[PDB]
Amino acid sequence: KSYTTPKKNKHKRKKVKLAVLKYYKVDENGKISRLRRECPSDECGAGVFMASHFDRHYCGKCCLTYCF
Amino acid sequence: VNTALQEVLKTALIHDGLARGIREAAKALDKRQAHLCVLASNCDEPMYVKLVEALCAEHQINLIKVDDNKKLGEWVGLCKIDREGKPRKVVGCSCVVVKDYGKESQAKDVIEEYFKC
Ligand SMILES: [Zn+2]
Repeated sequence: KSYTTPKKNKHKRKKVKLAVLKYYKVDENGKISRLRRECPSDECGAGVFMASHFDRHYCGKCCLTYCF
Repeated sequence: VNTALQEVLKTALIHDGLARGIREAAKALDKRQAHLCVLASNCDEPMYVKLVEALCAEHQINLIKVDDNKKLGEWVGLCKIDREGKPRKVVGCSCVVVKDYGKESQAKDVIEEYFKC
């Protein structure tokens, strides 16, 4: 049941409120602006937005990590 | 017209052609597949309505206004538990877009006459 070594946590998906405005920046006029990068390959669609890493960009499915 | 819109929503639920949720709606607009949508105005959303109107006012998207976010959870069927009666545990949603493939219906002529004119 319980071991002497303490239990380690798992990567649980937490609750984030209104994450889409973190991507689509609401500007003044009626025009959409995208800050985070997208996957340029034709394997996955443009609607999937890739990860915003501080030194690179992580592809969503193909793991094609783009470096500066 | 509300009966026709509910029939369209029900047959979109039957054929599973609708893209429920703001994530799938943003996917549909980024793939340019926004035909009809429902917006709930006069709500308690502080700044979400500006983003929803900004995405809805982009390219050939219908402008339909309803009253509440929590009244749209029963037509889409987010938490329609105990279908023989009234649900007791339910959450809400802002907008659910539809991408209907079986467009041919009975009142769809009046629907497209109202949408075009
Ligand atoms: Zn991707």
